[PDB]
Amino acid sequence: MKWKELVLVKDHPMKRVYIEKVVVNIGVGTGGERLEKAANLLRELTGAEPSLRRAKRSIKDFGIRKGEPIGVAVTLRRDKAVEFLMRALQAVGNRIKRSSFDERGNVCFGIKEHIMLPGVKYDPAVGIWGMDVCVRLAKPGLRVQLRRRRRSKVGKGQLVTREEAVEFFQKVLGVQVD
RNA sequence: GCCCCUAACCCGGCCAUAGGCGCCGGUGCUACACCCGGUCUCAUCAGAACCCGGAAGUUAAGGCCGGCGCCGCGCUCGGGAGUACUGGGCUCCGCGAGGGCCCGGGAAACCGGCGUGCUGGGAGGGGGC
Repeated sequence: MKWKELVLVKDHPMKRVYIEKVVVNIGVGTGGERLEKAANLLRELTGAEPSLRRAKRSIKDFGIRKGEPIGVAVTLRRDKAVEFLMRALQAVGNRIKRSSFDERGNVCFGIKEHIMLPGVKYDPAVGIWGMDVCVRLAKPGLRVQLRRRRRSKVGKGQLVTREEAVEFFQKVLGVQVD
């Protein structure tokens, strides 16, 4: 059950649906050392180097200025995504609300604290952290909207829909969708 | 080499008749793609992108072509209209602000109709010198 064989194939070879990428985010308020603990958690949780996310504006009521890092997110692809996604689903219990699916084939669910994930330990040093896990599904041909030269729009029939997203999570990932 | 003809590709000019939304078809030897990988050059949180090496799969998408509808847009077309406005003249009217006549120019909105990219160079392909 690896990334290359996790594919929902319909009656056309090029209309297959796969996990394009999985993005894990942690929104911490201000601190660097507080961020540093969250940055260390993501590196050891996912095995991938997380990137600091800087504030887009200066919000006085949150005590954040534009340009300082207030976020740590890492995007996961191919096999690191599938491996971590399986753990994340277990921490929730193979349950995802139906309303959590968007019309364009994105699924995001939250993790209130990271201990429910298998393979992690309650540590009084890192503390307790929440997580946002977003999964993107894509049919082949998404490069048409992302390449540098001759960028254009992908046809409507080649885009992942909400119904194809729920089916992928149920039929391929074996997840209870409610 | 040379001349002529000629799809999709490359470099352009004008920059919507070229744009936008929806629907229905065509195209795949080659060309364009989607596509397959990340040893090497290069790259990032991330081989997603960029870059490199390829050729199993596919015309589902992009590109290009044809048709229909609506919006937007365009037109040296009809009306609007010789209307609005206006250069020159006046012992012409009006209490007056202003109007009128003669000679010379002359719109716009809008309504209807038509249109919905045109074109330069090159590669490739065909024919001859």
